[PDB]
Amino acid sequence: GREFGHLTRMRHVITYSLSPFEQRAFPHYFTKGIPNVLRRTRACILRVAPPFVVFYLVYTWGTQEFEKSKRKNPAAYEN
Amino acid sequence: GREFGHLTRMRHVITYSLSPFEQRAFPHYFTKGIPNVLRRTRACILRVAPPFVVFYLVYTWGTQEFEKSKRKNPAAYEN
Amino acid sequence: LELHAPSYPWSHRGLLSSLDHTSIRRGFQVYKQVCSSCHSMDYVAYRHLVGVCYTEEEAKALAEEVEVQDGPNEDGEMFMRPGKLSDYFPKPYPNPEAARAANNGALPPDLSYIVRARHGGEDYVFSLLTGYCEPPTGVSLREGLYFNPYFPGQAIAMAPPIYNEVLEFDDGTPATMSQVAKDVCTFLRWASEPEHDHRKRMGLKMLMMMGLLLPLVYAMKRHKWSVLKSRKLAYRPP
Amino acid sequence: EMFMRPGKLSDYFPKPYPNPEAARAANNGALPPDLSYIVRARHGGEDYVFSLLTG
Amino acid sequence: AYAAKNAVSQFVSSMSASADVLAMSKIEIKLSDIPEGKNMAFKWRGKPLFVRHRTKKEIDQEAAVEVSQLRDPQHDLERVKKPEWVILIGVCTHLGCVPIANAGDFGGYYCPCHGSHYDASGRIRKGPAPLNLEVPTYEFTSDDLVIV
Amino acid sequence: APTLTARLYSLLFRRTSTFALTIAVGALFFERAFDQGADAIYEHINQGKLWKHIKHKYEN
Amino acid sequence: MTNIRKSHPLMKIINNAFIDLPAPSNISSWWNFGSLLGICLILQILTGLFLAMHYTSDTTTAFSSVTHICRDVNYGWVIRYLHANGASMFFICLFIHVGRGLYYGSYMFLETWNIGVVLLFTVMATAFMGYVLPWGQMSFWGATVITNLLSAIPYIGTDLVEWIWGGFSVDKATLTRFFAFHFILPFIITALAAVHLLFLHETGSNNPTGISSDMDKIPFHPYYTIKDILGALFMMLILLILVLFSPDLLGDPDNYTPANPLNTPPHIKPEWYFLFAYAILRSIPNKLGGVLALVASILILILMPMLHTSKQRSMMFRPLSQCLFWMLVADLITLTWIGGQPVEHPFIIIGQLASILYFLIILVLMPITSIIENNLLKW
Amino acid sequence: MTNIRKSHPLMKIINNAFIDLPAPSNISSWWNFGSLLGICLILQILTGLFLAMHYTSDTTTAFSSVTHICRDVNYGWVIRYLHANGASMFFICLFIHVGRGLYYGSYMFLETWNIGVVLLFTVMATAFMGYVLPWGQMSFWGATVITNLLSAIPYIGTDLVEWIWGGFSVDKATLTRFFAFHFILPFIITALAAVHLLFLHETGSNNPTGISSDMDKIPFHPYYTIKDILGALFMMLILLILVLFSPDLLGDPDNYTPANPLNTPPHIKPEWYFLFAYAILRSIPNKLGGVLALVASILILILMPMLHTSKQRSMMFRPLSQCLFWMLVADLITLTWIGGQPVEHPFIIIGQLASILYFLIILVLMPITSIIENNLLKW
Amino acid sequence: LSRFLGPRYRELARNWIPTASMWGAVGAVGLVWATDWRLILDWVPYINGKF
Ligand code: HEC
Ligand code: HEM
Ligand code: HEM
Ligand code: HEM
Ligand code: HEM
Ligand code: FES
Repeated sequence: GREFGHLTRMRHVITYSLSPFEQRAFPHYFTKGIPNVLRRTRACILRVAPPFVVFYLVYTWGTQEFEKSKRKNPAAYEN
Repeated sequence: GREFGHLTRMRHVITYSLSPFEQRAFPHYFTKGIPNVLRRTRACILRVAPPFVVFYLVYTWGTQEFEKSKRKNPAAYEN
Repeated sequence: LELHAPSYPWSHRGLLSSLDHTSIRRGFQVYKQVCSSCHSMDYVAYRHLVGVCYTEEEAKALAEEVEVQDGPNEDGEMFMRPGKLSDYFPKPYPNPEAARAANNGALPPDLSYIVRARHGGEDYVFSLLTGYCEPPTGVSLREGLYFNPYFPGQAIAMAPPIYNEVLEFDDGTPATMSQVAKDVCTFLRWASEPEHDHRKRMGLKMLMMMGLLLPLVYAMKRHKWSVLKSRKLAYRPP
Repeated sequence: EMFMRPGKLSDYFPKPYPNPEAARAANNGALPPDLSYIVRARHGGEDYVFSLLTG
Repeated sequence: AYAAKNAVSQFVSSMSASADVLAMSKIEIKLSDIPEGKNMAFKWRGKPLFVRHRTKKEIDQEAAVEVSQLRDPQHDLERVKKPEWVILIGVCTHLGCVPIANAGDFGGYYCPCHGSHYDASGRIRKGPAPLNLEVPTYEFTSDDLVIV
Repeated sequence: APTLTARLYSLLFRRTSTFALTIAVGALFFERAFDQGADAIYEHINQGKLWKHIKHKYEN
Repeated sequence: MTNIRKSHPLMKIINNAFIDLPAPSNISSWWNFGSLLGICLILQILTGLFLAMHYTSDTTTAFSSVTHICRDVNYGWVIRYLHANGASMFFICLFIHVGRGLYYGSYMFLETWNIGVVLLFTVMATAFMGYVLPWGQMSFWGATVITNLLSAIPYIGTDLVEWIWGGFSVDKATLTRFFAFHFILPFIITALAAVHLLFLHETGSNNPTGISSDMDKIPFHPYYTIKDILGALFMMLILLILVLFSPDLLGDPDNYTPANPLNTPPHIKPEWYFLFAYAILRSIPNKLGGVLALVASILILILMPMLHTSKQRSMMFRPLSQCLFWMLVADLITLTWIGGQPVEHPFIIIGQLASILYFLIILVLMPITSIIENNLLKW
Repeated sequence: MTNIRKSHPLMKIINNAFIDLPAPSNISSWWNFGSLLGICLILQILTGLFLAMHYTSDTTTAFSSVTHICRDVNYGWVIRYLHANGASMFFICLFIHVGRGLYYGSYMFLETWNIGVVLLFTVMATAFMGYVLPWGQMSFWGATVITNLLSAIPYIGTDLVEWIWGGFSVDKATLTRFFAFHFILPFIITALAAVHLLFLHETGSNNPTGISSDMDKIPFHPYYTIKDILGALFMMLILLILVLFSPDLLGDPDNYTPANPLNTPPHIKPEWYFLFAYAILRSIPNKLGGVLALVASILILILMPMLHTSKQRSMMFRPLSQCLFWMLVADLITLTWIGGQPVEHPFIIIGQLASILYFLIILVLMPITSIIENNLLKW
Repeated sequence: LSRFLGPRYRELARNWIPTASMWGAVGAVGLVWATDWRLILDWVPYINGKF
């Protein structure tokens, strides 16, 4: 079936690599990760957050409305 | 690997068959089956039965010997 | 409408905090001297006190202090025995119908899992025991009912069980209502979770081990993946 | 409080003794075996039971 | 390796004896409930335990047993602590059947599975049993109480 | 002047059998030391609350 | 000579499945959960087995046996709460896996997706019966309500319900049935998972880009074995946090009282991983309509591959589809929260709107938005 | 286009396993039992499962639950006796299968034979643990004896046997552990049987002649599916005869009394399919020697392939080897009979001689006879 | 197994005896550590401080 011998036809692509023992496992981990993490967060925040913000607003409103509904209504005891 | 088409090499062997709807399912079932059964029984009776016959003899002796052992011994109660 | 119990600063609410076994001993004294008359703890035996708040000889003395019905003798009729640490805490009543008859149709719940069976746990139990109050204007309680704002429905059939000097602690601690309530709630928390201290210790050990391992396995993964993450690929068409 | 009632189909056949110790005490230390599976729990079954009763 | 050992050890330990089973490891027997010349059987460690209030005549006959003429050389005085009380595990040494008290030719125990005969001291006297009934470790807390 | 890690590799980590023996011995000693240290930390946090801290007042 | 790993039959299967399997190099951490699921399954068996060595499925001894496990058995509490919280972790990973499949268009593997839907149903049934097993108040009454749902089926509902119950209501017969079924089902789940991996390996795994990755494939072993080990370590960290610091966080206290057929608990709700479906069930006033909506809530995954109208597979390049997906996730969270909450004034209307929005997003909004994106990309 | 049967993955597996598998055209009825075993296994899984819907594994409710199955459950007696006699049918078929493997030299398939030996061990353990579930006199005391056997292991014997017991002897802990293990093991048996078929299909199947039959291979489906259906029908006839006319023929009556730890039954013996091993166990006066002989009596199947000194594979053309094989079969029957019988004057010596003869035939007489046969044919 | 009786095989055994001994030591240490044998662990200086 699908085996490394025959998956696709590729030509004129050169890949240079390094031994794991010749390179650092965490090269520029913070100084490059933090800007990259910020970039990814900026890209994805406008797509992910708004639905959860709406959910939180709905949750707070529903909890407040339920708590108000459980509260006593003075107008029922005017007489 | 193991499929019809490359299992073995066979040459110059002609096989003739018949449709199952053109032949009888029980052709000479008793006229030839009964003599054949007797032939097969005769060829094997002297290789299968003798060991089991020995078991029957041992089984009978063991059962009898166990019975005799439990029987009262008059000499033990003499005097 | 219902009232939710406050979050009291229990000494075991810490992330790695254990129980006060002195409080457990005092709470057991409270249990055997106050609520044992009507409440039961079926799933707690005297042998469970050996490594918690009483030594083995003290646990044996506690067990021998209460008679327990034993199996049929030679004549075939049940008898009574001084009791042993293999026995469980005695049932105040034989069957729940007897308990209901003796408590105006209300069944005193079993206290073995009470802190684990009620929302709020020991907080709810402590607020209930010390929360008995005179019913507000407009509340009409049936006969044999008492107003406790924390009990659902605010009409509980349990008369206030604890008060000042309800029992005299062996430890000598002043027997204020709050002290008795705190000690009995700590004991009930122990009863619900007899593995509390061991669970906390194992949690500390596993936190240390995970803090040791996760960076190490992460470093192993980075070491293996460095080949691909540094891989430079070039395209050289003719 | 426990009590006695006339009995119904749902009930099983009444036990003669409250516990096996009482049965042993009433039968010279011998427990009278349950007869629900006595034919199926004895080598010989109904043959053994019949011979035992009549012999 | 540390984490795996802890996990596997906990899982294995869950299969060992529980807290209650260990609680029922040793039992208490009230000697006052055993009349003279009566071998009472108790459920101890999941097996029958025979406690016999050996009579004076039985004590004398057991003391008169020829020690050297026994398959397993044992003395009644060294077999039991109190002469009038004999405590044994009711498991025949032959295969592991339960001996029946006062059934053998020697007035002691009789394993019917094959026919082993024991005396009132548990010493093997006749039959195929290779050894004597095991005597568990016990002590008399009081005059009429014993812990095994 | 080989470094500490070079010495470790040359002596123990180079051969897989010695690697595994080092791992096993380290597992034994690490289990002992880690259990002791974690127990010390836990008992210090809950000092005066555990039974082992109050058992003396009731032992005989 | 030959290589045993490549020639031996069992070694051939194992090598082609987990060692030399060509795997895409860009698959993110969201691809770990699959393996995580397997781990959970294995755990849920091992732990489960060591619970069956002490549990007795009798109404007079089930609760007492559970208390014996959590009170007397050596490290019995560890095993019990590992099981209880591992079920929740299993459903967390299941939900995340289905979300990954929806987001990156993994449902285009039709046979794999269908076997996954079957696995989801089987796991839900197993968890339901396992939760019924302890025979607490919550177990008994949740079983009562969920099984009584089947009575809404027309003309066979009563007979089917009484056949499953083994009587006139939930009783000892039902408890023993559920114990046997709960014991046996996870092995059927393992067989279905084997078939699932068989179907997946027929075409390989997808990737975040949604583009065929045959030009960039790596051996599964050296990279993804260690990556999945790290993922399993993180999952084990979360599970052990839940089992050693908040063992009762995801449970309900009312399940620590022995089952009382004559007294309902103050609130009757199922475990959290069912709440969303429960919420949908409560949106429809009609019983049969509610049951049909509950079934369709899970059967919509079957329709998901056919609803795909975009020219691109993954949502990585479809921002509007991403917004719809996150709206759907927030909607599912809303349904879970409401299923937790009682049936009162705001919760009823919010739940009805949430169910309507769930079905609308999955059925209507997503295909239309994909078509709009296709028109925006000029194809 | 293609053929779905030969293309679809699951269909590919099934077609290559049971539809288009090349099979020898001359395999006799002795090759049916294999399939029969599978049938039996499935039956034991189904029937047993329906027993698990009413059986509770508590000593206070085990025997009562079994009687409830036999008296109150609708057709419960049918299922119970189907299970009880289907275990016996399983062991009949297993013994016939092993005999077929020995006679026709099928052990030359080393991997298949070893997986079969593991299957035999697993099935024996499953049946032994299952027989304890009724918690009768025979169940309790046979469990006691067989487990006490483990105490003969030096050093760790006592700790091991107490760990397996869950206490100090066979008690509720042991009963529940055995119920759990008995439930889980048959699924492991199914997995091992699948691996067994995987190994077998690697080299095809042997034939009575013992000669490679690649020239005369026939499709498996049209011929051996109907032949195996007929064999299963005959096996079902025999099993239903047992269930409906002599349900208690193969079971000792003493198991119908509730377990009495304080009193042994008149005779203690395991089920018949263990008696032969039991016999060997009693041949050696030494406890450890007896246990080792018992283990060797089944581990000798591992040695079987390495003792094959004949130039011909099957005993079909080896009359002296046939005589030795039938002596071995008669010796096994003698061992079963002696294991049934008590330990007295004639039975001890006959059992010792039978055990010596069994080991001598398998280890000494058979290879020497094969060498003599090779000499007589001038090989 | 006479095929494996030759000088080359004796050389092979000489070569692999140190590795086999090291693996046996690994197995022994692992068994002792896992079982907490305490028959051997009593001799180990720091470990015997436990129990
Ligand atoms: C006067 C007899 C009595 C005493 C003494 C007693 N209880 Fe109770 N208890 C009851 C009864 C009756 C109820 C249930 C009343 C009801 O449900 O209306 C109850 C209920 C409770 C509840 C709440 C159950 C629930 O459903 O909310 C708790 C907690 C409790 N008991 C614990 C204790 C503790 C702790 C003590 C010792 C301070 C104690 N009890 C002493 C009779 C008693
Ligand atoms: C995907 C697999 C499984 C899932 C999702 C699952 C789920 C659950 C859940 C949620 C519970 C409730 C526990 C509680 O609330 O206390 C439970 C209980 C139980 N399960 Fe399962 N389970 C699985 C596999 C198994 C297996 C394989 C077994 C046995 C071989 C098993 C045996 C038990 C037992 C005995 C209980 C009752 C013990 C207890 O509640 O503590 N489970 N299961
Ligand atoms: C017990 C339940 C399950 C198990 C054990 C399981 C196991 C796995 C594993 C190991 C993988 C490979 C790892 C990966 O690609 O992430 C995988 C992939 C996949 N699973 Fe599951 N899974 C389960 C449930 C599901 C469910 C509920 C669905 C869908 C509703 C599903 C659909 C898929 C798909 C489509 C893939 C391929 C993903 C891709 O290639 O992008 N599975 N599964
Ligand atoms: C190769 C597979 C199996 C074998 C050989 C086997 C064998 C046995 C045997 C000999 C008994 C004793 C019956 C008696 O003495 O009356 C038994 C009982 C039992 N088995 Fe099975 N069994 C198998 C599979 C299963 C499975 C898969 C289950 C559950 C899913 C199961 C559940 C039970 C139960 C609950 C009992 C006790 C009920 C009774 O004794 O009537 N068994 N089994
Ligand atoms: C649950 C247990 C077992 C099952 C389900 C099982 C199943 C099967 C099946 C379906 C076959 C193919 C049909 C046939 O060749 O008759 C087979 C063949 C075979 N089995 Fe088993 N078997 C089991 C136990 C054993 C045992 C105990 C042994 C040996 C000690 C064994 C050794 C073999 C061998 C050597 C073959 C190939 C024989 C030939 O092709 O001529 N199996 N088995
Ligand atoms: S088993 Fe006791 S004498 Fe034979």
